[PDB]
Amino acid sequence: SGIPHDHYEPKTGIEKWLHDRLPIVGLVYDTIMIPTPKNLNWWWIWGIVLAFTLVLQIVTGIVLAMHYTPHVDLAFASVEHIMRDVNGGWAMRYIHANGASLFFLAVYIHIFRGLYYGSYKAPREITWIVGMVIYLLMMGTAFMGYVLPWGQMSFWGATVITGLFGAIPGIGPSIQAWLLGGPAVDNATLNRFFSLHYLLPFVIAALVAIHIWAFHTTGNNNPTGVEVRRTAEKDTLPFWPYFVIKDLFALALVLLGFFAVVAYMPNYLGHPDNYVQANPLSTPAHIVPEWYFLPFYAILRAFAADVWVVILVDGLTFGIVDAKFFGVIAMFGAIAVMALAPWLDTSKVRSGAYRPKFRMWFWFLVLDFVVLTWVGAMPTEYPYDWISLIASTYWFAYFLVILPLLGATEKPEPIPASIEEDF
Amino acid sequence: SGIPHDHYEPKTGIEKWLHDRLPIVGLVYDTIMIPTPKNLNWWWIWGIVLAFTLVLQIVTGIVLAMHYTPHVDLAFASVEHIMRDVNGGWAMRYIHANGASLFFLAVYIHIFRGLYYGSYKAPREITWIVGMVIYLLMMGTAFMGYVLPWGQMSFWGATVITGLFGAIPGIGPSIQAWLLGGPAVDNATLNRFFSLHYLLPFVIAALVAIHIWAFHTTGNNNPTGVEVRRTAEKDTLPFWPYFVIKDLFALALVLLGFFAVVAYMPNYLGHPDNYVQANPLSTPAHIVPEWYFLPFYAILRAFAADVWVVILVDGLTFGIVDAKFFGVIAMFGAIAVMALAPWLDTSKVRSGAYRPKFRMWFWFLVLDFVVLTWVGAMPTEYPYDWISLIASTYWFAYFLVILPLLGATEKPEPIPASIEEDF
Amino acid sequence: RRDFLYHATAATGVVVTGAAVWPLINQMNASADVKAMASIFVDVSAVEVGTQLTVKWRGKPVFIRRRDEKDIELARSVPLGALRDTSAENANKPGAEATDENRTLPAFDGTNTGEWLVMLGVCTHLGCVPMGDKSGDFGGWFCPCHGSHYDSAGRIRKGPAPRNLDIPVAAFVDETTIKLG
Amino acid sequence: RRDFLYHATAATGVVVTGAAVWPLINQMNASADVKAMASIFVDVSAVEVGTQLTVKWRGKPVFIRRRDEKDIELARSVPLGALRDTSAENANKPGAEATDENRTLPAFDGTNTGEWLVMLGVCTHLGCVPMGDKSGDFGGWFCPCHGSHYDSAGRIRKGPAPRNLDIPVAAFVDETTIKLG
Amino acid sequence: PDHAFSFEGIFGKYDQAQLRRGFQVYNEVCSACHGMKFVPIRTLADDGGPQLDPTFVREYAAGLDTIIDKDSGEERDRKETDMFPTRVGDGMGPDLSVMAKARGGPEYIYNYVIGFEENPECAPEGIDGYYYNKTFQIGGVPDTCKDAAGVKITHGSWARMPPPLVDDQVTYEDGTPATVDQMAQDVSAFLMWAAEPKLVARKQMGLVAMVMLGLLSVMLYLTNKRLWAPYKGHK
Amino acid sequence: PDHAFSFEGIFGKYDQAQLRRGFQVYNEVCSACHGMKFVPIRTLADDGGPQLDPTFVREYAAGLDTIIDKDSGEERDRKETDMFPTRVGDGMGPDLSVMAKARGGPEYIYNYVIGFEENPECAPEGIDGYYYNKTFQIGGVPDTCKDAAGVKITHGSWARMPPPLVDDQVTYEDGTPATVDQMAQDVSAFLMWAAEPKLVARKQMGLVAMVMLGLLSVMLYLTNKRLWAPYKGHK
Ligand code: HEC
Ligand code: HEC
Ligand code: HEC
Ligand code: HEC
Ligand code: HEC
Ligand code: HEC
Ligand code: FES
Ligand code: FES
Repeated sequence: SGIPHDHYEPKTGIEKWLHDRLPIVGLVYDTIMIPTPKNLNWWWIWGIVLAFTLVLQIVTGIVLAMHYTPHVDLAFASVEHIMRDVNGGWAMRYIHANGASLFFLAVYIHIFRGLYYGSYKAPREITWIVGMVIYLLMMGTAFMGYVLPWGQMSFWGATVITGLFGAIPGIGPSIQAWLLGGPAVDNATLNRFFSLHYLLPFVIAALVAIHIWAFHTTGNNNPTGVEVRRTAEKDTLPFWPYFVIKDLFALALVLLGFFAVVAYMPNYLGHPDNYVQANPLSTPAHIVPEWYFLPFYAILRAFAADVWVVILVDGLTFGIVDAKFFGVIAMFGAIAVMALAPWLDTSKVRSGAYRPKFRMWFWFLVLDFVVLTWVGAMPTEYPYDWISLIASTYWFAYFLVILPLLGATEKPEPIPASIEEDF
Repeated sequence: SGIPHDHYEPKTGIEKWLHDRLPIVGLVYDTIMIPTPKNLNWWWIWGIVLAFTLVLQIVTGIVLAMHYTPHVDLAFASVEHIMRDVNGGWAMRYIHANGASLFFLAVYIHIFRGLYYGSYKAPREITWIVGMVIYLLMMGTAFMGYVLPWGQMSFWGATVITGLFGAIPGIGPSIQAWLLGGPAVDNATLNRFFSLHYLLPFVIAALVAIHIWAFHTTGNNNPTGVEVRRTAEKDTLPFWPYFVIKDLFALALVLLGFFAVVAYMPNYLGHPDNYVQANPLSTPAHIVPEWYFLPFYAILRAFAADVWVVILVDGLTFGIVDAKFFGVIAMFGAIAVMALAPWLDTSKVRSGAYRPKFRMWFWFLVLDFVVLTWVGAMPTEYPYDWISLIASTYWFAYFLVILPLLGATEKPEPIPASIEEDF
Repeated sequence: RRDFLYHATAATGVVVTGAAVWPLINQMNASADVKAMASIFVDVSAVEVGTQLTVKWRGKPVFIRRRDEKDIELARSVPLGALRDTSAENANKPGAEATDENRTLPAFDGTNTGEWLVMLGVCTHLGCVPMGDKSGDFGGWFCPCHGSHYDSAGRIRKGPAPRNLDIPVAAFVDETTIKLG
Repeated sequence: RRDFLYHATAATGVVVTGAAVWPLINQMNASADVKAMASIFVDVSAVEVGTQLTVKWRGKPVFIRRRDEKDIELARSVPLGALRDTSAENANKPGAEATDENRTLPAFDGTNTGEWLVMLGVCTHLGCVPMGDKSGDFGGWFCPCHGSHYDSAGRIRKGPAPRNLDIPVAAFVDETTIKLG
Repeated sequence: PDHAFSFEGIFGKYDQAQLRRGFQVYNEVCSACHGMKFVPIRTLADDGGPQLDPTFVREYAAGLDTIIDKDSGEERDRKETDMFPTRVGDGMGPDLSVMAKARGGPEYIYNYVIGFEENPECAPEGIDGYYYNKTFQIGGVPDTCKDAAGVKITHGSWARMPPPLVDDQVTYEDGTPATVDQMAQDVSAFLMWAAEPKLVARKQMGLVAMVMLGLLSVMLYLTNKRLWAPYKGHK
Repeated sequence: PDHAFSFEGIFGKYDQAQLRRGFQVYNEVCSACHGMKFVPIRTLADDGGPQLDPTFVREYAAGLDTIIDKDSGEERDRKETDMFPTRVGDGMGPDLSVMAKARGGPEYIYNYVIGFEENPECAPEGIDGYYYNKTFQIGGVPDTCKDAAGVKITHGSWARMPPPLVDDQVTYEDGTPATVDQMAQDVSAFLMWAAEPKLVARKQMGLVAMVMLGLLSVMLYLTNKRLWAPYKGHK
């Protein structure tokens, strides 16, 4: 059971004088020969993808910062200095910019893999909490970063996603001014964002430290509602070399596609308007902040008192909870409820591979995510308003009511024993 | 023996559900209730001082970077923007600038405490190695940082301490250009230095991580040549609350003095010429890089073929080893030999409190350090040249020959037993 | 005493910690160079009355647009009913009803109001810049960030934006100038 | 085979890693905007021959100083013996001996050398700027960074600096100009 | 058909004669109003695009406007190391440094320059000082051409730029019919260069990396199939 | 004796009348050649120093040179938000923004302005265009005054600045003998302000922190003495 196999430091004198600093003991006993089940599909790779992508972003950023100058008058020029003069330039920038896209794409699949195979269910709450914390940090990071080029979309995205904090009453304008460094956006905001943007990744790495510490102490989830049967465990092959090699193969494929993009379709995920300098006096059409924030942008700009299911007219009972504040609360709740999940699913069961109704609702949820992604880009004119309202309502409904009802009446399936599934 | 007292997680349900993430187990069992001897004097505090100073510097820097603009045309102006407009300004800058001074002062006492009480002697080699690595990183950091204000001393200090790398043959100019971003100093160097300067502190923290991991696995030295007698150990009170409170008291005193300086004598340790903008066309008199690099500056500019003990005329046997390269090697060796110490002292003994000859030689070494500090500021005219040569020669002599001879014939003292020294 | 001394040491440590933390949260506030926040003299100077005029100030645009009769009549024909924000955000006067007579502007040092209207070109939803030049579904301004329809006089309509376009404190400089501040 | 396949996978991984690392070490090299490194036309234009003239170029100063007879005679009276660097660093000619006849400069398009001397104002020790205007213990230049005494013609003396002050490639523009590059 | 360029694909390293033609046009036509500050003059020798002769570059540079200085205010000789000039206002337009990315890009410029036909049969009078363009979409439209809800019934809108070229505005030294269409294509390619000069290097890197990573991935697949063999053989 | 200032110590928050006098002196004498770019004009209302009336500040600002713009080249009215002007060359000197720190500082300025006496009895002819000072140390010296190894026998050296003031150059509105010494002291204090405006806040913070930390340290000493009591009582 949970064989650590510390190696007893019996190799030789080198492995015996290393009794001063244990380090190799840690690596070997824990982070390399960690028994993992055999039943792992191709959905348990994306964590390696995320770690590599994080390293990539940190490196490329440390390189760019050697040529980026945070200032309204010299940011655009420095970015062009990069893409033209520097030796590698375009590569670093395109790899930095697009890799953010892959990062978020990979976390999406990392998260939805989790919702299916009960990875939030006990005893794996801490991992979930830490993951939501990370998600928040990395969203804030990417936001701070999209601003640095001082293009045109930078300015206005910052403007609105800071007016949010100002929507709330009493302490809105104060926070807004304390965050922007002033009444509106200017170089001060740029300096804050650069610093902050150059600091959070390390916090993320530490949090990834705790993320990795947790699911090593707590066994990796597995396609089944079963554990490694610790009591000797013919199942649960080790990590190295088997799963290391599997993950590296998938990672090679992913990097292949990523570099093909970088080299042929690099400006595809971007907004052309970010290639024109900023004008605080003129706003372009369809700001469309980005593609990894459209869901929450839509959940925000949906509630506007423009439907018979408009709960804003009812929330107006209290004269303080206006629309804006309502949408902001709705977004914060869209995330808080995803974090609260493990204490809402009242099921003494596990992976939805044995819960059909859950399968249907979950695929509807994935569809809802895609729809929200597609709607945040389209105007607030009919019919898109009804669509956004329906989708947000279903998100909240799933995460609040649907899981309890299932946990109550959702066991028409024969659960599998013997995690050694030699089929 | 080595009582960890994991606490068994018997407190309550909170301390029992924390069996998902051990964290509190680590803190309690290891990093708080770490048995430390009773025989500790006031020289075992400076590590807490260093940790706090590092945190202070990191914080103040993260704040400054919100207003500093890396560019030749806007650095000085941004520094003045800080010291005038910003709310706190002068405080952050003076605390950042001077705290570096305290940092190095504190590491000096941390290191010399070590040389006395055989803290480099086995089984404490890894700590020593890691400490020298750190010292290097933090020297490089402070150097990169003194440049950012783009004053006058910045430029020329950078110029010379980069011409060093160019002294060596074959791969000197290439490295020089690859480090400066060009033939000479300009904005590119500034960007590199800012980035680098804003990144190494985290590496230092990690290295401090390993630094703290090591001497927790390996017992804290103690005033004597004795261990905690693991086999139950009435000696070795715990860290918390006793030594925590002692260190915090000393730290309060130190911060008191430090803030008195910051508020009354802040520009004392500085160079006024760093308050005039840079002129690549005019060099001031007595550049005098700083005060924590004068020893090595002197060891460098001492060997010049201007004494009957001039080994440069002899090293000229090989036409490649000229003077400059000789001084550079001498400096790198001045540090490498301090790192090699634990394998040069051939003594099966410990703290020099029981080795008189060692006491005398060690106080001579401290005097040599002070002298080198005082000499790097004075010209290379007679008699200072002879002084610098003598001092460097004694440094090398100590660390190479003196310790072996002692380890041979240096045991006229009764060593103390029973680390419980109830005198 | 055990309790008193221990708790007092803890309290003093906490107080010092807070006194050290506050400035790390104060430096991010508006600095003195941002404190200035003063006025601007924009000269109307025959810009062909009826299309628009925009000028930068305080980091935001200040819209100075003449009036087109059709725009005017549409304005003056708006009863307070069915008007989201009837407060006439203009700070040059009290909270008087959001009426075109009060909402257009001072009268050149003369006596007339249905000819000029200078408001802050900042959407009250989240601070975007609406597009002018007769746009939207009400012959006024349209915000492209979320779709808020403004009217001729600038009062909010058809969108999430809660209130109309504010009007800063401004007076005239004897028939060719505007004072913003 | 076990050995072949495993070792080949490792080799390919290493190769890819290196191909990815190299640019992270290449970007820090001089960029194309630093590649330029071209020439400058400085006009002597009667600056009162005998004191000095300094101009910025390539990020370093280029010293153009006329000659003072006492400085000249001290120069021409220096035998190659006791001269640290006798190579005449000047790149406008071969490695001919560091003699004042070759070491002063071209002759205005005429025939004379003991009147002008333009060298690179960069100490060969570590690149500091020596102080001019008759300084040091040899009536020339003095480096304040470590104490290197230069002579009248710029040849190094009395210090760690190994070689004299180099002389870039320069020709005259017909009696009032200098071409640096 | 769509008149695809050379670079439109996995290959097509910027046929350079096209770019020299675009340069002949840009400096003689578009430069009168437009600028390219984000473009150094020394790039007309760098590989990939117009590999002109450096000496001609220095000549053409000295023959341009006067960019004064950064240290001592004095009208210099506009050395190549400087950037192309900037036309800012009073009847002038934006900067074309990266206009090929702020819009499939070059096709916009081609189909924009192409198309300035007379005013349609909805508003033949048109507007004073504004001219009509088939493809610009961010211009004003008269009320006579708008529908019932503000949308325009015209394909394009009214742009403030006049027609830049006639039937035979300039001569090509290489020998080629210099009609409007060829000039438009050429200048579009030149602007795409000015925006993406490092295109060919992009493509070559992409090829090399695709190849090396396919190799690595194949080898890893073999290693995986091997290691996992004794556990996937009976089923 | 040494004519210590007010701020020379643990107290001395910049007696403001002295600074107003120094301002009368600086704008009417030193400003002709020197500048203070690193100094905003609005600081003449901020506390600590000259708490002048804002309206006078705006007037004095509009009455200065013309600082053109940063966005649209056009000679503006020079609003207070801008910085003091800059005199750069052609018989002009450095910037006095932080000259009080690039040298005990203000004493240098006092003992420098003080001292321009005639040429000594070693070189009475002196030099053409250069004037003599007894305290500047970074100026040239004639060969007649140097020793055998280049060192000067004079106290100071020859500075390019002329004597700035005579016996009664300007009047003080408050009523005070405006001799040279008082003006020198006043202008020195003004420059020290221009360099260290946040001095008084520095001192008050230092006091507060010394106090709080002494308190904390005393309490920790008591706690230590207590905890370590049962182990240090028999000896
Ligand atoms: C002045 C006589 C011009 C010359 C000659 C050329 N251009 Fe221009 N251009 C000019 C103006 C005033 C504008 C702004 C138009 C507006 O309505 O805002 C432009 C615009 C362009 C654009 C941008 C179009 C867009 O979608 O915003 C392009 C791509 C452009 N012009 C191209 C172009 C070329 C290739 C030229 C030389 C052949 C050229 N223009 C000449 C003014 C003038
Ligand atoms: C031109 C007529 C001047 C006026 C009036 C004032 N100053 Fe000046 N100053 C001037 C020059 C050309 C120089 C450079 C001198 C040199 O030899 O390089 C200076 C220098 C100073 C300095 C710096 C001295 C030093 O050690 O470098 C100071 C502190 C100074 N001047 C002060 C000063 C004051 C207070 C004035 C008004 C009372 C003033 N100067 C007027 C030119 C001129
Ligand atoms: C060491 C510095 C650094 C790190 C670490 C870093 N970046 Fe950046 N980032 C930059 C710089 C510099 C820019 C501006 C240059 C650019 O846009 O490429 C930038 C810009 C961006 C952009 C906008 C790209 C563009 O071209 O508009 C995004 C998105 C972004 N960062 C996201 C991230 C995310 C997400 C992470 C990690 C979680 C990250 N970055 C890590 C330095 C860094
Ligand atoms: C909001 C949720 C969430 C986020 C965001 C998240 N994780 Fe996870 N992660 C999980 C969960 C749940 C598991 C499953 C743990 C288990 O099975 O015991 C997991 C597992 C892992 C694993 C091991 C198994 C696997 O799925 O590969 C790795 C490695 C990992 N995460 C890395 C990362 C990294 C690196 C990041 C970010 C840079 C990240 N994760 C972000 C929740 C998250
Ligand atoms: C987050 C950024 C950051 C960190 C971390 C940081 N600094 Fe700095 N440092 C700066 C900035 C910004 C400046 C320039 C402003 C200034 O000089 O105060 C600077 C300047 C300096 C200076 C010159 C001070 C002066 O005023 O001339 C020194 C010395 C220095 N740093 C040393 C250090 C050392 C040693 C460390 C930690 C080991 C450190 N710094 C940590 C940001 C930082
Ligand atoms: C080059 C040597 C060196 C450097 C530099 C160094 N250390 Fe140490 N450190 C030591 C040695 C040796 C010991 C003694 C360990 C023992 O007694 O087991 C030690 C002990 C310590 C201790 C515990 C006992 C004590 O002396 O306080 C702390 C805490 C500590 N170091 C922190 C730091 C921090 C933080 C830094 C830098 C930011 C640092 N040290 C830099 C060598 C070094
Ligand atoms: S920001 Fe103006 S409507 Fe959303
Ligand atoms: S740098 Fe010129 S002598 Fe040391």
